[PDB]
Amino acid sequence: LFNDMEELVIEQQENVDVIDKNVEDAQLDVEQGVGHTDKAVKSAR
Amino acid sequence: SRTAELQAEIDDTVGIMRDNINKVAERGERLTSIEDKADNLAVSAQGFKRGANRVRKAMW
Amino acid sequence: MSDPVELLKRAEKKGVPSSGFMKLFSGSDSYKFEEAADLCVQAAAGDSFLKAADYQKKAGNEDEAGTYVEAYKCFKSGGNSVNAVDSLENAIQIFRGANFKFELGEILENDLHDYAKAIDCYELAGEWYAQSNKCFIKCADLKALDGQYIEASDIYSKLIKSSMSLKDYFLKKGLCQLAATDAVAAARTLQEGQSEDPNFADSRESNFLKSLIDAVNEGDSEQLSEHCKEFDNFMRLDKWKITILNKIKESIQQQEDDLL
Amino acid sequence: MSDPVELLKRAEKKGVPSSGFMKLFSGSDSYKFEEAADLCVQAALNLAGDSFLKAADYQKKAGNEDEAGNTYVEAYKCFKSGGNSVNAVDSLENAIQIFTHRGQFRRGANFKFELGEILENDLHDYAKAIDCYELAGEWYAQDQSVALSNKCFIKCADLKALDGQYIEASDIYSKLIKSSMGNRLSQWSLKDYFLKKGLCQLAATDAVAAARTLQEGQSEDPNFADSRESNFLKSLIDAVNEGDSEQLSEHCKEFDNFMRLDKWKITILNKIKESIQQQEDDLL
Amino acid sequence: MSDPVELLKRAEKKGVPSSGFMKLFSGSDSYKFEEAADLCVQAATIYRLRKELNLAGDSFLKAADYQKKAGNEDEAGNTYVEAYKCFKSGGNSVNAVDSLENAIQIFTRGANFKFELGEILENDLHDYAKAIDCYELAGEWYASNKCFIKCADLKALDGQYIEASDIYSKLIKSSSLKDYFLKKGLCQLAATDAVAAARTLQEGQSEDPNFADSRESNFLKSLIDAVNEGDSEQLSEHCKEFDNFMRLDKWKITILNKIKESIQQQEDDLL
Amino acid sequence: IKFTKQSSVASTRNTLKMAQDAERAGMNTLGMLGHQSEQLNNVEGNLDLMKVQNKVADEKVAELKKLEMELEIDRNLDQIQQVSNRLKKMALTTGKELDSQQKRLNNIEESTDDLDINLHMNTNRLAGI
Repeated sequence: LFNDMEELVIEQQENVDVIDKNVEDAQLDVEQGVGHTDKAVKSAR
Repeated sequence: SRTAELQAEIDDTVGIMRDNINKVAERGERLTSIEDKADNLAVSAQGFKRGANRVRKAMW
Repeated sequence: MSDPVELLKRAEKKGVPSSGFMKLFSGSDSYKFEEAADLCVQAAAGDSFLKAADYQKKAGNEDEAGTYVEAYKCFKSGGNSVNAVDSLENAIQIFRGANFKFELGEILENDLHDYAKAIDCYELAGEWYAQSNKCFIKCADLKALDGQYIEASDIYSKLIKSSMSLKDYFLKKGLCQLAATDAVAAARTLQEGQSEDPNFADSRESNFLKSLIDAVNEGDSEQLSEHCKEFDNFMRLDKWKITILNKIKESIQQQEDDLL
Repeated sequence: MSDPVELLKRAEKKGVPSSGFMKLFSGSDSYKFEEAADLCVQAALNLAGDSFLKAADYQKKAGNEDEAGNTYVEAYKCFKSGGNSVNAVDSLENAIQIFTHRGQFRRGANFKFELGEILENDLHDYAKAIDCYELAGEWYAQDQSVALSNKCFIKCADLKALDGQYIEASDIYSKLIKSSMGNRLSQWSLKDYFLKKGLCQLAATDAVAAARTLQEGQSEDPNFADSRESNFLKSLIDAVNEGDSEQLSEHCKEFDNFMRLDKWKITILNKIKESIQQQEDDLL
Repeated sequence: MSDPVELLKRAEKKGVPSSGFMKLFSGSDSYKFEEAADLCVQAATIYRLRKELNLAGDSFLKAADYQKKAGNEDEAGNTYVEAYKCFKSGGNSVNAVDSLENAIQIFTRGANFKFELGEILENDLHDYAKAIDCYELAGEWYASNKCFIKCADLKALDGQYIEASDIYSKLIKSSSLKDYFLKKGLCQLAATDAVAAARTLQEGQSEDPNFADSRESNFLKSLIDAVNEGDSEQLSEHCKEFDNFMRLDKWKITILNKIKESIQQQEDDLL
Repeated sequence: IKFTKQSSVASTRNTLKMAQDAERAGMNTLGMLGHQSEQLNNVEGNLDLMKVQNKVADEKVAELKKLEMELEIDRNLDQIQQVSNRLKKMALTTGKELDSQQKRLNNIEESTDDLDINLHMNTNRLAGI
């Protein structure tokens, strides 16, 4: 049981890695997008 | 009596570990879904960035 | 704070599509629906989310409509299971579908007791997740409790193949096959589990299943009861197993009726 | 709900590139491909996968490679989901190519491992599965993900040993041993690694190499020195040295009685016993 | 495929800011920097496809600098992260450290990349002080237990026993515990503070039932008694007994070696 | 009697080795779970930041639109008991983290689910401007 648990957590490490990277990338893209909407509002005014 | 106590403790720990295996199966399930949704989130964030940039250029 | 009733009235006023001559001079109605949805969202609460979601659908913003999830959340928090089910259905249709289908099946099983719809939802969620083991566990449990022993055993076989929990799976499967009066199938399942999973071969579940198979073969209901009590003394039984073995004992009684 | 067939027809109509004179007045075709891809996504388990594939092709034609890869991943999801392993494999291949061309070797490796799993279990294409696992492990190593590369290499070595490539499997096991050395987290893996490596070297009739591996494991890893795996490997080496197949069988039964053997070990030792029988044939 | 050298030359040509009279007629220089960064990224991806990881890292660095000049700080940070990745894969630890530093500054992610930077410093460059600083900062921002474990380990190995014991106390309070107590006591015993080690042992025994019956508690008590009696041989015997059942690690080896040398130093003070 | 005692010695030796097997695996599981819990903490922070940024985006988009053998048996049992105590604690311990992370993952899934849509919402609105 301990061995199987260890193996499953090793497998789930992949999911955690990808999730972390994707959420981080998304955050930076959202920040850039907000910057773009800010400049767009500045011009539209 | 010491050996019987040891056996009882080992049986209890086997039960707890069986429970843990079921829980880690549930954790893997929560994680396969969250990885896919974080992918969706990344795609949507990029799309939002690009759309906002296109509107920025339009207003300019 | 603005009056939610006034906001809803304004949204309804703005939510009227352009008709007749005005349509030739009025722009796309999407903006009116968007404004009405925003007003409804401000006023909102589950009913108001539902109205906002409908307006968003009319505006073409289907993802925004999928307001349906918020409606489900607040209806469930408000105790309105039917509206929560409806909102989950629209959100599932718009979309996540499996997650919300599992939630819908949970709502049906616990709040509305619509066991057939819960089984369908769990099967659908499990299929999409496979596209799953938890959903299939729920589906098999409900199906076995619903009189569909063969289908529950098939789902248990699928679970066994996917997981190759197993120690219980085999047992449950055999129990279902024994609820269907198919002792030969139960013996085959026991042998397969013993030969395929070394842990199950030496597990108390394997011995209990073998004892149940022997008891059904000899038609000794009292021996089956004794084995059930022995199994309970070391590993507590659950209501699912209680029901399966109760139906099995009543099947032995029915055989005694056929004996006459 | 809109008819998916009508949506697909509209996407196909919009997906025709501008040709001839019209090209001088029609803007960039990228927007038409984007609209066709959106229509295909809406219309789109096997039919849904085919429609994701069409949307991904249109996205590629539009230059949105990342969206094409995402759509290919969805196509793979549903083809695997529909029991259509071949279309899932194809979708994974396109997604992997897109990701690797964009520098996302992590995604390429993840989907290559999934593709190797599909090949090994669904299509039984063991050579392609070995290639996929090897490549995925290599890319994971390039990302310094030691554990993921180790998993991929475990799969690759297992399949290679089952495939008759004992020397390559032993080399991969040596790589795994070197990567896992000094880590408190992978020690049992090591305990098994050594054993497996030796078994492979014994499947190749190289008893000297198996003995060298046993000595290296004993001297390098104190845990392995006192492990049952070390004793079992030594017993197997001695049995092969004396050419006593029955003694090897007895040792295998003794090892099974305390630690259950797996089909991989079963195959390796079966080939070893048949090699002893072949030596008996050479004995005549 | 386009020549990466030509792409880099074009990026450099486009990367020149407008000066003098031309600035009155040329628009914002941000677009020129963006185009130069894109050209550098293309050349660098070509380098990566060729396994020329160091050149690709240099090209990401140039693209990140151009992005910074363009005001796109997030893109600059991503490019710096890519530079760190390819430099680290290329074996250039110094450039990887630099790229991680720029990415960390831009993000301040900072904690994740600071932990990675501390790992690089500890393993690749052996800059243990900077690794300790990085681990401490990463743990603080995360607040953290892992970073503090790394920081305490390096600090104890670095001669800072009191600070390592303080970090171990923080870890104990936040929470591993069974070992923590032991390690803390060991550090307090490396600092010749046997009273503090005894206090830590008593606190662990009274607070954590698991530690009270744990072998770590007995071993720590034996070490405290041995230091109290000044019997180095008894300490060695206790260490061997502890190793026989629970293998010791290089950290503990170093701590107990310094402790035994401190007993020898006391023997020198005995004269 | 001698043969049986020898068999008991061998049995306890294997039991101790396996108990040690369980212990290392469990310690690795806990280490990895601490690292993965932390990655998920990082995920949680970005989801929070993206929530704030989506609020800003909502308002900007809206405005844009508006604009000897006995002794060994005893000693081996001693050690098996020692390791077993640590194995039990580990099983309990692993369970608590799985519970906590499970609730954290549920919340991460829901928050990620929402943000994804909020981004789609604003993207569709921007398309029309």
